Amino acid sequence: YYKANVAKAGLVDDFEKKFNALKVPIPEDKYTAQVDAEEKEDVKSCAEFLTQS
Amino acid sequence: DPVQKLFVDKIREYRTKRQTSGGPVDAGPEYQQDLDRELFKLKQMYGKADMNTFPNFTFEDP
Amino acid sequence: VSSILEERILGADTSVDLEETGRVLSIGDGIARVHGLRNVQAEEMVEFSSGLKGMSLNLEPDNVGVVVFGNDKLIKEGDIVKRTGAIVDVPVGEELLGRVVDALGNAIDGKGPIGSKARRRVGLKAPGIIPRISVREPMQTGIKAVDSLVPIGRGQRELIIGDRQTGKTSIAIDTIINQKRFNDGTDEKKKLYCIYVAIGQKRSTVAQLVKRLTDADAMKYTIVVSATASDAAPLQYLAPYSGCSMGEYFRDNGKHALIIYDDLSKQAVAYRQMSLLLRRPPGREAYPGDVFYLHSRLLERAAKMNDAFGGGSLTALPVIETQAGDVSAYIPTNVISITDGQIFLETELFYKGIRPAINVGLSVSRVGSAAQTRAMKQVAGTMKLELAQYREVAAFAQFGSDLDAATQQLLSRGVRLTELLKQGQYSPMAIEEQVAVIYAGVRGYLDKLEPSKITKFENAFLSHVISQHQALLGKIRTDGKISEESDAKLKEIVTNFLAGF
Amino acid sequence: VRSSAGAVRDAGGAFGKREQAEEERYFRARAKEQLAALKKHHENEIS
Ligand SMILES: Nc1ncnc2c1ncn2[C@@H]1O[C@H](COP(=O)(O)OP(=O)(O)OP(=O)(O)O)[C@@H](O)[C@H]1O
Ligand SMILES: [Mg+2]
Repeated sequence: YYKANVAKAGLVDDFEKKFNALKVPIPEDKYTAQVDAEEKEDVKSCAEFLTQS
Repeated sequence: DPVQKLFVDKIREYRTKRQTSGGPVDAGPEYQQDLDRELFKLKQMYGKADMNTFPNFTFEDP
Repeated sequence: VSSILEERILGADTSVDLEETGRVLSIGDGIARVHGLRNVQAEEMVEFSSGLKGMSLNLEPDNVGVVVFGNDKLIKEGDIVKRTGAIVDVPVGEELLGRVVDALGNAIDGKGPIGSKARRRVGLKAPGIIPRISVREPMQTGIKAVDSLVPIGRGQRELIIGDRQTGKTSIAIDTIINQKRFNDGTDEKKKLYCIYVAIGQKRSTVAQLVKRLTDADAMKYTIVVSATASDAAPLQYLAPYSGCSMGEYFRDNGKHALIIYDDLSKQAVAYRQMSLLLRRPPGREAYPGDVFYLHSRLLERAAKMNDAFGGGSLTALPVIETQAGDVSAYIPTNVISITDGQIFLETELFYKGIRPAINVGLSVSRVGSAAQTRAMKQVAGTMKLELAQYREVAAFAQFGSDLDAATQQLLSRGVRLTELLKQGQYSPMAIEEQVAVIYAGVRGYLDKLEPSKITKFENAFLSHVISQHQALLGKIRTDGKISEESDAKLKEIVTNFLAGF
Repeated sequence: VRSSAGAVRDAGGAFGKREQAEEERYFRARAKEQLAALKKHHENEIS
């Protein structure tokens, strides 16, 4: 439709192709680090508290 | 349909006009001034970014 | 373009005709006194030579008093007035939906022309006494106060009266927006084709309004007529009938419509100007003797056809403005004795924080219990009784203490219900959510919760119900009643949630 | 026919002015004691 209405010579499909080529930066797992917390919490409850209890 | 001379009159004024359409005939510099003003206003409503590329973003994560 | 201009020229009507004619004797203040036109019907559309229109309103024995549809700067003593023979009529259909038309059905939106096929008069008669059938279905306005305490059935005139800047247009626009949920769904027995007639407003206000409607994507089923402040008196006097005819098309086509007049006190002013300039005898407050016939013959088109005439409908919500709560003025009483109710708005309530500022003491609806869903009926009966009890002793509020624990309970319940009725702007709620909230309110699941927080609860509760128990809400909605199972489930949800907060 | 809120002052009758009178006592006396307390406070803060 744009190319139809947009009489502009090639800018229409120019940007079409360029767009289709462009790819978004997906964010990267960086917060995803405190997992040992769980396990060390697991220690506090399941090791450091299990046997004492 | 050509019986009404009004139709032919309008038609061939129109034609001569289209032939003259090699440029917008008798535009007049006030035409250009109006173009100027409204084109700016349109652009500001559309922002100041260069209207030629895909303005890059480099999106920011938390 | 050029190539298009070719058929733009071709697509014309060059033919001429032998037409009657009379010449203007006089002009001034917007009132031509044409002489001639011996065969001109009363209330007919004549055309002046310059290009304007006129409505030959006052057939005097020697001359015909025509009212110009625009500035008469273009008219001069001597011009030619050619009659058209056709009473005023306007386009109709479903082509108008989403457009903005002026009083005569001419798109003032740019956005191309109106592609309507069938036209329709503006001075038709209302359906008789047999066509109508009692008002039974509800028109969910999406506003808690309106939708529970002062209900509005489909086919009912419900004046929206109140002083200036109290939120009347806001109520009307919340009503318009609420219909989106029905108008996107499937059933055609719940789709309301809102109309909005803007009289006397300035074009900036109507522009902002259509912006609001477009944002909420509520234009795909709305027409917006507009006779704005600059349009000559006849186009303001005549817009409400254009809107009412656009709605009568739906009504008699087995569809359901809704027309909002805003204001109806700026149409009577325009008609007063027209009459006083035509020199018709004046009356009280200078209004002519027709300023009742005027409105009555308009607000009596809002009917609810039976199932032999189609089953259509046409609600009507005439907005009236009263000068400082002077409900006894001429127009407010003229339009209060025509309609089936009134939603009174007050500023003491608007600035106390009770928004929408509806004054449930004075607001009534003369259909009442009917025009509600059984679920909302069950909730709202108790809510209405409790609120009346609270109002009758709210005078003590400033003391509260030093009084019997019974009145203390009454105040502690009325305050909670008042806080629950407060609503945001352009945030209408489906009936099931209203029922859930007011159920949590009237059954005592907030009496121990401080008033200042009630609003919070409300919102949270909705977020905790819509995202969690859509099944229960669907159960309430599909069958509009609270079966004991649904009642108990609501009780459990309310109790456990309140516990979790 | 009805009434309004905060209208015993608009009438400007006897009560409309007696009310100003009562409020002005209360808040003149409160202003006096508050000024004395603020003085006391700043004078103490000299230490
Ligand atoms: N439910 C609401 N919550 C908060 N504010 C509201 C609510 N309803 C209306 N208002 C406020 O009331 C003001 C006036 O609204 P509105 O235009 O609907 O009243 P109106 O009587 O139609 O005005 P006018 O009579 O001048 O046309 C608006 O600025 C709006 O902010
Ligand atoms: Mg308004």
